[PDB]
Amino acid sequence: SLFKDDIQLNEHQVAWYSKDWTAVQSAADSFKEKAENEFFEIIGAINNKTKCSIAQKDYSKFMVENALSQFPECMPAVYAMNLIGSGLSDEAHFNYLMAAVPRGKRYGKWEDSTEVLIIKLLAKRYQVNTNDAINYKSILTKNGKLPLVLKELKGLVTDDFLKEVTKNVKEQKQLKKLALEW
Amino acid sequence: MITVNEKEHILEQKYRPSTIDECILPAFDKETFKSITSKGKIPHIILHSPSPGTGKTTVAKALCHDVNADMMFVNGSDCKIDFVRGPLTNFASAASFDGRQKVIVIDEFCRSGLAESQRHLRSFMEAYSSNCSIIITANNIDGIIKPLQSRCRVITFGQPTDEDKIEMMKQMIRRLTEICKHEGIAIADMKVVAALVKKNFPDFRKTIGELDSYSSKGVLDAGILSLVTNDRGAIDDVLESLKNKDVKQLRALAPKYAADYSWFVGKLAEEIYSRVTPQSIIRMYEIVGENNQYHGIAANTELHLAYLFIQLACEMQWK
Amino acid sequence: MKLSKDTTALLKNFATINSGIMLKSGQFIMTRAVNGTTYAEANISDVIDFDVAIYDLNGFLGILSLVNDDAEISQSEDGNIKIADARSTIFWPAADPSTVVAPNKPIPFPVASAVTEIKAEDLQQLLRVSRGLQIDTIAITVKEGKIVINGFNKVEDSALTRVKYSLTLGDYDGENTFNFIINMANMKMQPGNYKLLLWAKGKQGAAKFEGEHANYVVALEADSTHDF
Amino acid sequence: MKLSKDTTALLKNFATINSGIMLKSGQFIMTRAVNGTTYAEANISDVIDFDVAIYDLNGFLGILSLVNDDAEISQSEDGNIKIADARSTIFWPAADPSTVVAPNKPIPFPVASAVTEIKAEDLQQLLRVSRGLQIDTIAITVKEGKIVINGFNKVEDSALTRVKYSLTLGDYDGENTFNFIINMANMKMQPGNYKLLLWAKGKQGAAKFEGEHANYVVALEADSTHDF
Amino acid sequence: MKLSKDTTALLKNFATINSGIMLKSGQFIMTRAVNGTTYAEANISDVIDFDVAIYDLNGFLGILSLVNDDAEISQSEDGNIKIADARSTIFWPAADPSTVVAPNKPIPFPVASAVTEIKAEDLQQLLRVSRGLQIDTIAITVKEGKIVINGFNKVEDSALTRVKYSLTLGDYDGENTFNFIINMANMKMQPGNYKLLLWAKGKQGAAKFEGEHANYVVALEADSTHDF
DNA sequence: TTTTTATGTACTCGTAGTGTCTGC
DNA sequence: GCAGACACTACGAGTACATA
Ligand SMILES: Nc1ncnc2c1ncn2[C@@H]1O[C@H](COP(=O)(O)OP(=O)(O)O)[C@@H](O)[C@H]1O
Ligand SMILES: [Mg+2]
Repeated sequence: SLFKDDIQLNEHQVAWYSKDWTAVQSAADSFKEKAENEFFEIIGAINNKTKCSIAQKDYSKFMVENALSQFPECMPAVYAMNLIGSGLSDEAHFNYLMAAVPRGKRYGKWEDSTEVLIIKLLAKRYQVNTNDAINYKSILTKNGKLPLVLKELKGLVTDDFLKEVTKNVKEQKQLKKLALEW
Repeated sequence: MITVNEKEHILEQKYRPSTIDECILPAFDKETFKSITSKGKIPHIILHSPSPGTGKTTVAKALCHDVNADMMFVNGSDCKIDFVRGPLTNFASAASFDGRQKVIVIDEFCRSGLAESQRHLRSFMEAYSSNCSIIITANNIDGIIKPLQSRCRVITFGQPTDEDKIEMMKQMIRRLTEICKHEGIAIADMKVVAALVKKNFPDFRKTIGELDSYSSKGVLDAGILSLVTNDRGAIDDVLESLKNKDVKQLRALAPKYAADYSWFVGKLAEEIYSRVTPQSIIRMYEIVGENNQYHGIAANTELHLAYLFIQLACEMQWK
Repeated sequence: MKLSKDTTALLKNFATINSGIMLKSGQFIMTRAVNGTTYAEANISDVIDFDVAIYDLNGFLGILSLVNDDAEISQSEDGNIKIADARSTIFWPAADPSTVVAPNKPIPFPVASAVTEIKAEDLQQLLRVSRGLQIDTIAITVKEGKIVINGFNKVEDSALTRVKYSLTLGDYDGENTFNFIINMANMKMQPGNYKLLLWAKGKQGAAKFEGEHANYVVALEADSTHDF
Repeated sequence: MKLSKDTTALLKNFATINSGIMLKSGQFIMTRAVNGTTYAEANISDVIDFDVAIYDLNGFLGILSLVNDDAEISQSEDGNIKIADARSTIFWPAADPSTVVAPNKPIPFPVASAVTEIKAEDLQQLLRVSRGLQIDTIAITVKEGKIVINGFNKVEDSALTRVKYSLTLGDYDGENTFNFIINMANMKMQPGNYKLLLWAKGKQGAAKFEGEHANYVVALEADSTHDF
Repeated sequence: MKLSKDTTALLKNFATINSGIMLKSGQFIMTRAVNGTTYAEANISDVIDFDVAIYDLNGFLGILSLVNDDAEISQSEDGNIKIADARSTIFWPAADPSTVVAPNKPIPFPVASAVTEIKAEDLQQLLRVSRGLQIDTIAITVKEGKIVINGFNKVEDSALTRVKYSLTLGDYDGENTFNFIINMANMKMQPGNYKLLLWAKGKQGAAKFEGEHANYVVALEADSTHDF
């Protein structure tokens, strides 16, 4: 047993002093801090006139433009970078948007799950597009039992299909959501 | 008087300092190292500076040599997970019959996908830190996970105060003098070495190398001075002709860069961003980015590049 | 001090307990399990000249298996481990004492709160099916007067309430009933059944062996039903 | 023109040195690693009748392990390598010799600065202990008047200070003191008794292993210190 | 219905052709490739009771690889497939028969335009040589009376110019000249003996492999030529 | 005061399953 | 007469990159 009144080394020492590496793996995970990442704060520097100095930060014209796509006052420069900003340097992209966005004071933010599984499930079945799939459901909600076609498609709801739309934790409350359809 | 590694031939490492007192650091940092060596045991230290060649790996080795430590030097890129659990633990748990402090230098540790090995190192520092210590030398400090900086003593290199910079450059001007004394290089003009140290400062590896490249004559006459002060070019002729609105030279420089259009347009945007006024920064990236957008659509690429030159000359308010 | 095959086999077995059992001068060997949940002790044929710490015993014996059996193992001139062979000389590094955990004291066996036994050739046949039919935690209890062993797969049985394999071994002369529930990940015996000696106190409760070669101890489990 | 299984066994060894090989007609074969690290030469029992360069010698023999040993090899009119079997035939493409880094002429090894003589089982034990002690670089030097080999763990040893092995080999009748370092990765010779020839002049150096049919020139390490 | 070892291995083979399979009452199982290039059929010893369609045949066999051989595969009272073990019980969701592309049309092979037989070790050597020689297409023609299989590198060799392997399979009797090219990719038969049946007339054709248990009908590449 | 969208490509690392070789 | 253990491959993960 435990030698009672001896000093117990920390769990790192316990795992490390044992060639049991699965516990050492648990020891390293204790410092993961992946929830404590960074992400942007360059947009805030764009509309605040702050020394961003991106270089190593993850720059995405896809994203950085689409964030200013919500604010219509920043849209003239976003419309330009959409036009001619293709093939323009990342460092140049932030530098153009520096003197291009008006004032700063970074602001707020920027179609549901149980519908979007049916829409994407009808789309793959009949090999149609989103637009066509969306209309299919809307007409099927009105007519010859959409509940019937839900059962026709209970077999091809794989976890690869599911997790592809909303990973998080829903694709398990959605996996066995459309289970009860018989 | 300078430590030489008489098997090196490469200058930039033949005269790599051996001790802290041979290193050129800011006075507080240099004092903080001499005190860390005086206290016997090395703490967990992260030496970092984004500008390379400031003294990181030298000081890391100088601390191990001053203390006379059983140093395990490792290339941080080969410091994978099976390494931290492998030869790292085997060394940390070795018997220190010698009494010298076991210290592991992980050179160039900041890396992309070494995350699992990086957190393992943190958890490793709760077990075997009783025995050994770890010196980290990195360029990007962020490439290092936050738990390590939380534990390690982070000493930022290459960020000196003004008074610290002045004394450091003066020390370096004396170093390159003692290099030229020991290598066989004649210092005909002392303003060469001063401009050598000053032009490329914080990188001490690069300025020693530049002395090697300018030692091709064996003497540092004022001609070599005119070389070091010659601010080179890249595309200095186009920037010059754009500020002067010289339509003749823009007309003759467009066939010069129509060959490598995509590089030149990118290099031109980089250079004008510094030389042009802020209200012109808007029109600059719009004129260039549009010209590059239609690159290849334009039938004559040379004339299209002259079009960029004329468009910039008329629209750029210069500094 | 050459090590024989009996010593190396017990050392190999003691390696399954601690990652690197440090040994002391004499002929007594002991290994507290990394944390403090299993113990082993044994006397063996070969004399120990020096008390050293070992780091990775399994590789150390693996290095020993490359030289002759009568390789004179000495303590190296620099304080490590010299394995003198015919032409070669392997220098196995000595370990730091603070980097491995050994028994601070060879654990005194308390007065047995209960005494029993297993068999003679059932251990080999007992642990064979025990590992085969995926059962973790094992129990020891009195039934029909006799004390028997019968565990449950705590995986598909987090609440301990099943049955898998019984073993009748002998009757229990005592007049009190209990049930201890040792974790499987703690037992690892050499061939040949030994003597099983039980013990229990308030919020403690070990359980150990006595053997022709070694004595093996295990741990308590808080939620164990004690009668003593 | 069939290849005996000892000749191919020697060929699969040469493939460790260089991923390809350029072999001309005759009984003599050779190869050198691209990084000028190792060089092997050997005369063998079979006879090659035609010059051929093989871009992937490893895959060639791995495919040649799929036809019967009586397979008749030849230069097909399909200008490659014809592997005639009892029923099947393999047309392995001959490669442009310019794409195979090979010694254009056999390396005439200079007069040895020091001569010793490793035994096959001594070499065998040296490889077994290296895989157990993570021995990556070894040094052959003088110890109390005898030529010995000492392995280290350059990863943990760095400066190469802590000795981890000592295969006492022959005796040294000269007066010179040398410390030749070889990288274990460049020990691409197959097991077998070898007469070890050492040479080093200034900042140069190489080691040669004379075999009962196969010779090997392995390169010394940057830190090799000698007084020749 | 009980699934034995030989039948699950067949289903493990039929899974490679189609990600799932549709099987109706009887002992005849059949699947076709989604694009329609490889058709496989098999009469088996295990008899299945109901009609079922499995979309994830690969995952179905993986989940079955935990239940004992007594595995009771039954239909659920609602419709799914429950797997009864000696102890545990699993529930697998069945899929609609139109989700799995079924062959549905087991029209018999016509008259064999050419007939030979390939051994088990001959198919073995073809698949093992191609693994080492990167052979992606094989063509079955006649050479000097006996018919052979030639393997090429369609990517490294546009119009199948240079052979890389040739396997003879007996002699041809009639006075016909042809060259049926089969893609090695869409050739998914399991190891064993196969009486090779070759049918082709005009611009259509196919290759049928008659195994001792199952049949594989693959398609011939368009480049194939014949004078039938 | 916010936190994500598609396709295709190339590389590294870790681990885990599979393959070829060897014992006092 | 096979196991062991190194040796090899495949794959999930994570990463960085260039496009529209
Ligand atoms: N603070 C310094 N003092 C003197 N020499 C230096 C200093 N920093 C760099 N050097 C020169 O650069 C080389 C060492 O570069 P180092 O600082 O170790 O690389 P890094 O800084 O990229 O880790 C040495 O040869 C030395 O001559
Ligand atoms: Mg460095």
